[PDB]
Amino acid sequence: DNFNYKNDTKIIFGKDNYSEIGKNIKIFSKKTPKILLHYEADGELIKKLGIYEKVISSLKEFDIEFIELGGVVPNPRLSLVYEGIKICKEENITFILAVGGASVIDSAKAISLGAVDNGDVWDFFTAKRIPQDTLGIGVVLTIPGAGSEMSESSIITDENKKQKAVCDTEVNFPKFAILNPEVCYTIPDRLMAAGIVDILSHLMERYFTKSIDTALSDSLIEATMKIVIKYGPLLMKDRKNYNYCSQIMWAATMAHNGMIACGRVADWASHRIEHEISGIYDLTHGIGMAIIFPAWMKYTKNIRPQIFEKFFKEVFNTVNIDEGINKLEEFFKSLGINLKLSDYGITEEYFSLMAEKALGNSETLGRFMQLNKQDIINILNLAK
Amino acid sequence: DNFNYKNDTKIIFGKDNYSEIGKNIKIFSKKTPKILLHYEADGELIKKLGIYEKVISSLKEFDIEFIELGGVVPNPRLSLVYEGIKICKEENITFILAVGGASVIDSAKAISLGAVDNGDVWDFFTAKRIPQDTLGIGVVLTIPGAGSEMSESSIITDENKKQKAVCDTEVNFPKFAILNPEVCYTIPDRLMAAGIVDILSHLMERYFTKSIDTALSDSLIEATMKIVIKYGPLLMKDRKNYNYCSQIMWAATMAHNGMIACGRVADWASHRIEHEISGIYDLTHGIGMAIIFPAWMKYTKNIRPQIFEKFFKEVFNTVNIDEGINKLEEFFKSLGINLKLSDYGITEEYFSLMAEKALGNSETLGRFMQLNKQDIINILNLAK
Ligand SMILES: Nc1ncnc2c1ncn2[C@@H]1O[C@H](COP(=O)(O)OP(=O)(O)O)[C@@H](O)[C@H]1O
Ligand SMILES: Nc1ncnc2c1ncn2[C@@H]1O[C@H](COP(=O)(O)OP(=O)(O)O)[C@@H](O)[C@H]1O
Ligand SMILES: [Co+2]
Ligand SMILES: [Co+2]
Repeated sequence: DNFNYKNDTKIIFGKDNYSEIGKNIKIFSKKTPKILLHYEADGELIKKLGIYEKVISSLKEFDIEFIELGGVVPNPRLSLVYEGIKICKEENITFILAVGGASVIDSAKAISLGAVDNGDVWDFFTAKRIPQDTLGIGVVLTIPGAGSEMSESSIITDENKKQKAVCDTEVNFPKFAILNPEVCYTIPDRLMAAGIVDILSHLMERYFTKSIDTALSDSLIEATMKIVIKYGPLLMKDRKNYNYCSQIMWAATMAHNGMIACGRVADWASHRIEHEISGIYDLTHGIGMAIIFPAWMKYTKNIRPQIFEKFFKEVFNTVNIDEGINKLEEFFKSLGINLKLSDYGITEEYFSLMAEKALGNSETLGRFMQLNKQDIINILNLAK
Repeated sequence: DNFNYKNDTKIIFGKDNYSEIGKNIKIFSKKTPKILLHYEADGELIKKLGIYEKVISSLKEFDIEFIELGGVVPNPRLSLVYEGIKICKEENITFILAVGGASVIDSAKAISLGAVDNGDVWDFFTAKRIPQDTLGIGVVLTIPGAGSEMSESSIITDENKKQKAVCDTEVNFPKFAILNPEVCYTIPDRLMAAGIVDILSHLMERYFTKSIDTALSDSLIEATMKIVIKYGPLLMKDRKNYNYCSQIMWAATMAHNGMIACGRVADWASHRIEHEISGIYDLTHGIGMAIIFPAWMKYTKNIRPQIFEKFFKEVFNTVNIDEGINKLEEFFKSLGINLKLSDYGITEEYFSLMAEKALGNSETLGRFMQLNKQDIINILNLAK
């Protein structure tokens, strides 16, 4: 149980602080700054919300020249990275400002890698070369999910060969990330509820571990989980409450922090199972993790029952696993989320297909408990 | 309640990992590495403990040339910094390895500033110039206190003018810090108990705040505090227990982390009062904070009684402040620590003197509650 931790992304947390876009662009750009403004599609969202205005007002206030590059698709495309790299070498951009979510942050990270490289940037995703430098980006985050605003990962899909790939390296760390909980206000209900489930799930996947001697870490993960459980329902019924949004958005940031997960072994069983439901049905990730995770917990309740006793004691105030599992189901339901796959017209038709696709070329799946094709179908039956 | 957070010190946490001294020296040194080895006095301690051996074995295994510079005094002296700066410019040192505690880390940080500067490094402590670069240091921490192994501060005392000063800047951040809980084993009992109090106190000084809307942050600070309260007594009676030492040493690291204190206003009333007791008597910091903090809490129990209710509920399982205060006194006593100043032959003789020296040129002192000369004497009377 040894671990390393590094994370140098500067966090700018709060509201009415839109000057720090430019103030921080100057702190991390070479000499005279000339930035590239990255956003999804044609700024429809960020301009609708007023993020576009407040951004330009910050660059102007700081005399920061800038070009705009738009047109990100949810799974961002290497053809657009190739474009941004061209403009950054052509127009001498010294810094990229990602305004959006992980789809445009990942483009920002990919463009920032090849703007400084003299070769193909796909060599950095297909494991040919290990990038040693990046131009540098700052993020203006619009939705508190995934955590790409402080990760070292970038996920680009090359459509011409259809192979999606990633690149994990310490140079991908955004130089700063602007974190205003107000951006939560405009998010649609079902999207925000699923985002709450994503935070809790990210915490649970590291919490439920066969690792030992992790008491401080247990507490910190419990404390964050507990906050998501108290404030998640409140934010859902009072969507413009800055307090409620500060807790949830700060919980999500912490959820992506390996100071509180101290090299404890995460289990991705639920993620993988959910992935396959989402590959065949049009179902949002967070909603699928509210349906799958309680089923997975039921199936794995015998592995380490004490760590299940602990979870429901510290988080739901009950040493009864069954009562605690139903409380967690009730919590999901209080977010608007129906708890069964039948509810979403999903039938047992492809349970078998999804189980084999989950497993791929392996016999079992998971770390907390090793799950084979039938195990995975039993879990999908618990969730029907 | 907006805040910023940056911290890029790489944490290497664990044991039987002494290769990472050299492995990490190579990761952060320019081209060919030639390091300076910094330690207190003549390596008596670190060599006695076997840290010296295991270090040299790592530099050799990695072909790392190195000179040794010793002779740190607990309050490190600018005359020695001046020496180390000379050797770093003379002998072309590309990196400093601080092996010790905050006394030698602060020398390491000061030497690392002027090895790269073309002027006097005291200009960086006396607020004349703001350093913009540092050579770079890695720490091998021997005692989990103060947190200098991940701070941006360096505290040097110039003895020829007797003025002590500090320099706070993002370049002071160690490039890495080696954190092995085993180094806790050899620490004397009273020194380790006081170090446990220092962690709890660092957490309490930020916890007890007039700031509002800090629920997630409250939980994280509570979780850490609670761990210090559970494991601190156990580590005291089982000094070679790696688990117990991992929790406490990881609690101390987290205690110095502003991810869990989200720009909440800290109060230094207890620190300042304790400082003056320690200025007149030969009394260790941690012991003085076990005597002062319960007195300060008694005196300030009426400011924000709900945040006192909360503290003792989440940390001691009681909504009674009095019962909770006595529990905290009992906790200190379970660390070997006597709870009164009379016990240490300290009398009311200089309560008046210490109160004026605490206050300096100000009328009151503290943020949670503004404390004037008589307030401070009342608190010293509670602690007699
Ligand atoms: N502040 C916001 N308000 C409303 N909708 C948003 C906001 N931020 C993102 N979205 C929406 O969420 C959808 C998908 O989220 P995305 O931006 O890809 O972030 P992530 O990849 O982190 O989930 C987008 O179609 C976008 O319309
Ligand atoms: N691992 C250790 N084992 C025993 N004693 C230690 C250890 N590390 C430091 N000390 C002792 O603690 C005393 C003061 O601590 P110091 O090294 O100045 O660290 P800090 O300044 O962080 O408290 C020193 O005299 C030293 O003898
Ligand atoms: Co997940
Ligand atoms: Co203190």
